[PDB]
Amino acid sequence: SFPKYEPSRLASLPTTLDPAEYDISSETRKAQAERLAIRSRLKREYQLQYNDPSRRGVVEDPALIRWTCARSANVYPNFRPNTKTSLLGALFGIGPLIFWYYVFKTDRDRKEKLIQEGKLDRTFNISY
Amino acid sequence: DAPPLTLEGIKDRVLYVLKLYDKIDPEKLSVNSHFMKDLGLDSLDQVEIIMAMEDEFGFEIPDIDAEKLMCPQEIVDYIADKKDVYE
Amino acid sequence: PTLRWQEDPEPEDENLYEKNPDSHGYDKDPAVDVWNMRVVFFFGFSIVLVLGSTFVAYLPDYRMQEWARREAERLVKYREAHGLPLMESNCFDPSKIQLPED
Amino acid sequence: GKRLFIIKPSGFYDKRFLKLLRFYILLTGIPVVIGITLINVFIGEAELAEIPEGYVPEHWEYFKHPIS
Amino acid sequence: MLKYIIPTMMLMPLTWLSKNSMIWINTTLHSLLISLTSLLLLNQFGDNSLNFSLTFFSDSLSTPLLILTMWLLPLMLMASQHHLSKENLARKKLFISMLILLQLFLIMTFTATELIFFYIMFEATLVPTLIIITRWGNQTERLNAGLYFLFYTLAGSLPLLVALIYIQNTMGSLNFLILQYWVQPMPNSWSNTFMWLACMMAFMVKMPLYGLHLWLPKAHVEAPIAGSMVLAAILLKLGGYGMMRITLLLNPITDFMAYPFIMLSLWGMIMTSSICLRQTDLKSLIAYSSVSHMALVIVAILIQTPWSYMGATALMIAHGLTSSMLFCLANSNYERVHSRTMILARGLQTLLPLMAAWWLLASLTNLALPPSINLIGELFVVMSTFSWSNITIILMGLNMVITALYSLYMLITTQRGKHTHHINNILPSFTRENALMSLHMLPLLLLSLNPKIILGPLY
Amino acid sequence: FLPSAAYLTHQQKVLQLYKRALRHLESRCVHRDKYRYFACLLRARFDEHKNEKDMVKATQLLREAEKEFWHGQHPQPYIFPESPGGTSYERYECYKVPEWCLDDWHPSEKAMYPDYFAKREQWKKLRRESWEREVKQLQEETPVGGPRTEALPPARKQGDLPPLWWHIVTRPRERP
Repeated sequence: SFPKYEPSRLASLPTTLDPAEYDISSETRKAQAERLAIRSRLKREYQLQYNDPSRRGVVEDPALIRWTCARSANVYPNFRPNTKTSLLGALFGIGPLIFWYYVFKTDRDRKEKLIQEGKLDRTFNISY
Repeated sequence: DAPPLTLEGIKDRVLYVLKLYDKIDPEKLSVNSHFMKDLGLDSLDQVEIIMAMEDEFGFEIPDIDAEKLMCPQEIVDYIADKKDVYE
Repeated sequence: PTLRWQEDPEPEDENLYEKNPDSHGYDKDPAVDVWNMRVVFFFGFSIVLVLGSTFVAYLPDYRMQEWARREAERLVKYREAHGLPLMESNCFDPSKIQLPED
Repeated sequence: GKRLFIIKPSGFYDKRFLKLLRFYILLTGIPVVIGITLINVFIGEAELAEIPEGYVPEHWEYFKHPIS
Repeated sequence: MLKYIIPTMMLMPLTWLSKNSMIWINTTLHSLLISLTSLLLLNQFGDNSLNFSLTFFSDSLSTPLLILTMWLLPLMLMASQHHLSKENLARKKLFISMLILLQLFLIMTFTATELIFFYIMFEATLVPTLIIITRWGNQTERLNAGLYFLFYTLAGSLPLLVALIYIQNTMGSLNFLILQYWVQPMPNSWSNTFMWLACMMAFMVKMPLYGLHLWLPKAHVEAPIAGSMVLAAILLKLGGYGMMRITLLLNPITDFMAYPFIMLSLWGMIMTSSICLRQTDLKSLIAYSSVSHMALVIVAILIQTPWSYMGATALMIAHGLTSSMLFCLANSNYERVHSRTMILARGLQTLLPLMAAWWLLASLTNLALPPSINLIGELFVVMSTFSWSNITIILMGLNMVITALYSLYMLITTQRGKHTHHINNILPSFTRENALMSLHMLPLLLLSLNPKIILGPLY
Repeated sequence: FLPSAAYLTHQQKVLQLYKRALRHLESRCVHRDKYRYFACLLRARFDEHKNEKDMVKATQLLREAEKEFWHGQHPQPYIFPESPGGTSYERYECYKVPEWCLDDWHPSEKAMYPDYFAKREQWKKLRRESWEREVKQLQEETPVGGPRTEALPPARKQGDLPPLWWHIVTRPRERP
């Protein structure tokens, strides 16, 4: 009835039609059961940290602190200079700068030679 | 912005709109009457019932709770919980 | 079989409330907190803020402004009265000059 | 039996700070504004007179407003 | 201005021999006395500076910055309790006297005749902030932050001294007035380019320019609040002040060798305003915000227009006020949640119903809402740069859009919509924090009424 | 993805598609009488094949139903304006002030509301009063080496309140 709805980098493929869900095996049900058990145990520990009358401060999330330290200062290691990293850094660092520097060479040459001649609208051009 | 509700009145409304339905009977109809167990009707009509409750009371009940009510008492209790109506 | 440390689990949430809920922002001495209220709400807002606002509301002619207004009025009145063009170019004397000639 | 206790966070600290702020701008706002009103209702600014024949005045008395 | 210098020397030992529970009121009261005393100076009339035997003078390049520093000192100080309250009385006196010494050398730095004395007081500004941020930085890399700070500021600022000794023994003494009166252009040789590159490069590192701005963000995330505000406002605007002082000499070659620096600052302004959109660590957003605004300042300084210099000093004063305030609110939030991370601390609309009004007002001054002096600065710089090249206005407006975007995103992310219902320890906001808010913003609006003071010497 | 189990069932998936397809027909099909017609046509379509004893036939018809449903869904369905997605979606979250607060008030403001604060104090005494033995013994007795579920059983053993109840009972009223 339809070309079966390809996804993209933006178009979300919903969990209605995968269609690869329907070939369930026993190990996939074991995987879903283990996933359910992991979220069960983490929520149990969360609720037991969460329900004391004597607790005053924050809930002390380790996952957020993990993500922040892994994103802030645990980027510089690890790192290696590849062809990909070096070429992509040289293409995103000095490329646009040398591009707009060429266009400002062009526009400054035009402005210099133009008012060098005298064919500008500076009958009054006061606010220098 | 103030319609108030009650327990007895909203239970009478839910029992009313269950009594309105065609292929069940008002003969043996009460609050302690299971749908799939001893009224014999399908789960399909049971979800038509939950559809009627949503379409009247104006709020979606979740699809996890379109599964396991099966009786008018828990329906009235769940609607009173979602609307937070006690004194 | 190892610990690497000895120190105590410290500190705690020493709430500045739950003892003195009337009290202001900083530490536990309930007289000098009122003294700090007095000094930062009389010497930051009362004697500094509105006094500085009225000081900058009028001070003398900063960068000679109203002097420049009235002097320009009188000079344009002069150069209307004598018929010469107002604001002649060559602010320096066109005779008092020495061009490096070829 | 219908009415319900609404739950607000607090009012005391906020209204206390803004009370102290309005009263302590008002503390030396009334004397300054009333005093400058007394200045421009009693003492006057100045006149636009000119330098006479052979006289040298102060480096003040070149200004309009008297408090200036 | 020795009547400003000697009360600072007569304020320091008082704090040393102040008794217990009495250090605070003495220091605060006497710094406010210094603030009225600072307000007395504002007298700069017309044609010349206001001079004073050899060492001292005042311009509107220096007078609002000096008033900014001495107004900032009690605000600095009253931010600087409750996070060293349980520490020793002797260490508390040591910290406060260190800040007083730092203020003293800053007044020395802004009221300087010779550029040699300016260099001495420049690295005198450098030294105490090191000890402050490295001792009390309260994270595991305050070490690294202080070390990057000291090595970039020395290693950039150092050949500036040799160029200044060269200008000394080629033109006689180094008064700013003689250098107004004995200057002569130095044409496009190579050594002229090297001397200009050394001086401007030292100041570039102090700004920071985009090539060497990794200097800043560690030193902002890993500092106490007093040193944070000092570092950002007074050190970056001191660098711009020093560039405005030195650029009166060496005019004819900046048209030949300013084209890389203007380009680097523009594209780095766009990249920095983009990078402070998507980071974590809420403190650091204002750090790269300051980087973006000082890049705009650098473009304004080097395109050499009177409109540009008036807008430059306006943008300096406005961003100093706004960034100091917004650092203080960030310290308030870190007092609340003990996090520094952005996505954790949420809600704060139900809770704290008027602290949010100061967050809103700060983010609107950052956004360039039109009575904010930020907008006066940005507007004059935009006028001057469109006179400079007639096509670079697109980078300016793209900066404008992204600037409003990240500032308002920083507002609505943490502070619009839903508490996480596990924080449950915030108290309603103290009168001290609100006092620092109304000490920041009331002079900003009352300066926004009659702002003819803060514009530059090209009034 | 659900708190009870992991697999829904074949029947549960069929039923959720039934509710979603019927809701989309409600959204397509205003004046409500042609809706009643087409809805009973849909009910007829699912009672075409009540007698299905096979399984691969049922799941393949279910996949073709997902195809024929995604071929003809509606872009803005009538979603109920209190549900997530709808027009309210915590519209009146202007006053859902959490209830760990109303304990940091000034004592004159606490003198304004005496009896409610006495009752809240005795509720809080009830909260700390019955935490230790009941909740610790249930949360060490009933869990297996993995907890492996999320719905939790009550304190059906001997006495007082079921465990883990404070931030589930004392939520705001959804009309503040």
